Amino acid sequence: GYEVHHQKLVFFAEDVGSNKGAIIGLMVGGVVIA
Amino acid sequence: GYEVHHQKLVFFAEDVGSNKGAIIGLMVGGVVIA
Amino acid sequence: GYEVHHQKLVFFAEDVGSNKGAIIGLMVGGVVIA
Amino acid sequence: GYEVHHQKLVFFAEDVGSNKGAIIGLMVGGVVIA
Amino acid sequence: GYEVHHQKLVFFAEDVGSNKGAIIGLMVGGVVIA
Amino acid sequence: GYEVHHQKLVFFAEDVGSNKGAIIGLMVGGVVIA
Repeated sequence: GYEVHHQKLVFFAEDVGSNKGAIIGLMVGGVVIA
Repeated sequence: GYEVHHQKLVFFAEDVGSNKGAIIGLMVGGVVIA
Repeated sequence: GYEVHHQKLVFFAEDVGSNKGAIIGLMVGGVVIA
Repeated sequence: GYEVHHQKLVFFAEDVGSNKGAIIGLMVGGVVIA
Repeated sequence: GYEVHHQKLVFFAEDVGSNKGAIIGLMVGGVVIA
Repeated sequence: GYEVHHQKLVFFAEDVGSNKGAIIGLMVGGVVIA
């Protein structure tokens, strides 16, 4: 038959330090003022 | 038949330190002032 | 039959430091003022 | 300064009649057997 | 300055009749068996 | 200054009738068995 396994989807895979703006993974519509 | 298993979806996979702005994973519509 | 496994999709694979603007992974529509 | 107004986000903008399956607007994770 | 207005994002703009499967607007992760 | 207005993003702009499979607008990760 079929077999689908172990897919993987990462947006940010390491550290996110000292952010002072906007960090978005997925954004559908909308405004970002940074 | 079929078999679907062990998919994985990560947005932030490591530390998030000293944030002073906006950190969003998924955002549908809406405004972000940073 | 078929077998699909171990695909991988990364957007940012390393550190994101001292951001002061806009960092987006996937953006469908919408405005970004940076 | 800045001014952001009158954005609009619609998922289904017209009639939804005689549904016999699954109609979802936004789905994060989860299984749908239809 | 800046002015952002009257954006618009539609997923389904007309009728959805006699559905017998799966109709999804936005789907992040997850399985759909139709 | 700047002015951004009246953008528009449509996924399905007309009727969707008698569906028996999977109709998705935006899909990030995940399996679809149809």
